[PDB]
Amino acid sequence: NNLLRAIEAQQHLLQLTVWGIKQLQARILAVERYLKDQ
Amino acid sequence: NNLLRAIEAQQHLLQLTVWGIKQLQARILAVERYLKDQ
Amino acid sequence: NNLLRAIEAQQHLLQLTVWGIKQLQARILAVERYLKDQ
Amino acid sequence: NNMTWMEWDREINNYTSLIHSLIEE
Amino acid sequence: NNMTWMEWDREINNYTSLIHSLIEE
Amino acid sequence: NNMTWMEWDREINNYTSLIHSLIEE
Repeated sequence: NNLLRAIEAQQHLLQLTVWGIKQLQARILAVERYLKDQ
Repeated sequence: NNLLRAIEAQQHLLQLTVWGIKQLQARILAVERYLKDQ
Repeated sequence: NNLLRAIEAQQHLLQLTVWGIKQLQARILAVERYLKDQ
Repeated sequence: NNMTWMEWDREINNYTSLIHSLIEE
Repeated sequence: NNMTWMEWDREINNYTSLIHSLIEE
Repeated sequence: NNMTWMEWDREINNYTSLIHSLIEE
């Protein structure tokens, strides 16, 4: 039961790291485009 | 068996998040260097 | 015991991916600010 | 590799849905 | 969503502390 | 911390190889 609880909490951590990677991919793409456009 | 299957699938998720972090580290380093070079 | 060992090692991987995401969030924010300030 | 961000999204979603079912069952 | 980086940090820390206890116990 | 991206890579690879063996066994 401790291992099931650990995997459930680890899944929540993975969802948070996916949210953060998608935020950073959109922000670096924005900056790339801004520099290309300049 | 469900927990083994969960850990196998979570490992695949972690490999995907490592691929994405390495893509973003190379792209922000490129942008840093471009600005330094300007 | 193999599954406990897998979750322990996966937790170490997740901590490494959180370190990397926080490094990249600070570096893209720095670049955003630099461009705003220019 | 051949990996794109649109494929990355599809695969994250696929593995996340699977883990949800495994954990519920 | 409403998510901010300060909230993201708090939630990472909360889930990490929990997993540590579960694994030790 | 002292962490560099070259060390980060080495540690990711080390933990990934371990998990693969644990899961196979």
